[PDB]
Amino acid sequence: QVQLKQSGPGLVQPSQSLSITCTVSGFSLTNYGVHWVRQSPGKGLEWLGVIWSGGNTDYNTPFTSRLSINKDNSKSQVFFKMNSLQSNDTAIYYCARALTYYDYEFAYWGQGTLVTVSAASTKGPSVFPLAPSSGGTAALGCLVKDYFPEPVTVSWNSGALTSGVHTFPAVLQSSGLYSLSSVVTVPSSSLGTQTYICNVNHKPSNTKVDKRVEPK
Amino acid sequence: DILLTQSPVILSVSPGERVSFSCRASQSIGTNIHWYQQRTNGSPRLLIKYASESISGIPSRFSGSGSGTDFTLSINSVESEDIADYYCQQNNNWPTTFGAGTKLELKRTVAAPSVFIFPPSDEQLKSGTASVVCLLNNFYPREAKVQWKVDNALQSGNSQESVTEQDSKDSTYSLSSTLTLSKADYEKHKVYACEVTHQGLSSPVTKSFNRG
Amino acid sequence: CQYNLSSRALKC
Repeated sequence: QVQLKQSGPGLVQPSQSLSITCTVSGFSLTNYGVHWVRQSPGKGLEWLGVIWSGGNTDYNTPFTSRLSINKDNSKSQVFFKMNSLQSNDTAIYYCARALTYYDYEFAYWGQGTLVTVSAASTKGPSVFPLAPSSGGTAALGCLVKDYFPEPVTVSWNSGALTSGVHTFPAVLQSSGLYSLSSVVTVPSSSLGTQTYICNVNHKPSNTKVDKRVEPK
Repeated sequence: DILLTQSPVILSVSPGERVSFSCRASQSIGTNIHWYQQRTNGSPRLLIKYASESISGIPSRFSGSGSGTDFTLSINSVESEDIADYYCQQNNNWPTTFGAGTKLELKRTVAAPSVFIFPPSDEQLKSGTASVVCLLNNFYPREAKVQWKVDNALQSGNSQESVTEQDSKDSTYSLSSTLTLSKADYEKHKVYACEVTHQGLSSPVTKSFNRG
Repeated sequence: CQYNLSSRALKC
């Protein structure tokens, strides 16, 4: 199967550079170009450039002087590098592959890399339980609080629990640190026989925490 | 560069209805337009290439038409999982450019939220802060009011709300409201109440607890 | 109306 997998989310300091690796499988880099597209609040979807089969590059006009794309065919890796980032470069960056070697209809995409441009320091989250205290249904959750930058991933029971899960968008606190809750509803009778663990991963700080949530 | 203008900005429709997205180009681009679907937290998914051409794995309800400057993506009978943002892309002229997108929202019947309240954990209290969380689960429409009271004092300015995107199956939202107090304030008071107002409730629903 | 990085969807 054709896949593109990008390196993890990262904080970049203003005027510093951004580096992202796209590792592909299911096809050879010698046979297809790999494009880079970003998506920001201020600009939406914006094509940045491409590295062609033979190693040639084209860069979109505003990026010709600060964008560098290279690759390692044998390693199936494409390297995106952009210099002098400013806060309006905060965006999700994607690699993508077209349907054919020369074209631009992007049938396959990486999962995206969220880049935050900020002078602040990375900080791992605290995780606190939202303990189950109607209609045989109990709600419980985890409060993932005080981290920077975005994003965090939250799953339940190592991915086995997905039904009834709601992970809320993070909100920025006045501290300049993010906070979010993830909740799930389950039958109250299962509270005594099943375990509920929220698996939290804050990649920018390399922080993984599994919080068990139980009736108080 | 070619400017693509997508309209409307937001489309709200009921399941089973026909829907169409418009993309207008600043100059003629032939049929060199591709369409994408982007679900919440997802990457773009190619729906139609070259204005009207189908893509393998894409449901038959998606189709496209148009040439020149005026293009249309159609969903002939919308399903709940079609909830997403939709984008057009032109590639007649370098550089390839994208529209600003149309958000597709889905209508459904009114559904009252189920309300749950969570006291701060003892774990958190050790750090000197208390978070109290009120959950409004699986409701529609999106509009809701959450009012916090501590010992009958109305709380203002010290809570934040977050709302999920529409669920792909039942089209409902959920909402969290988080009331944040210093530990000292929290310890000074007893009754913590979340009062929820929503169209699907005949009267406000209050969930509360007594600290300890 | 613009793309929101926390909700990962358009935010009108």
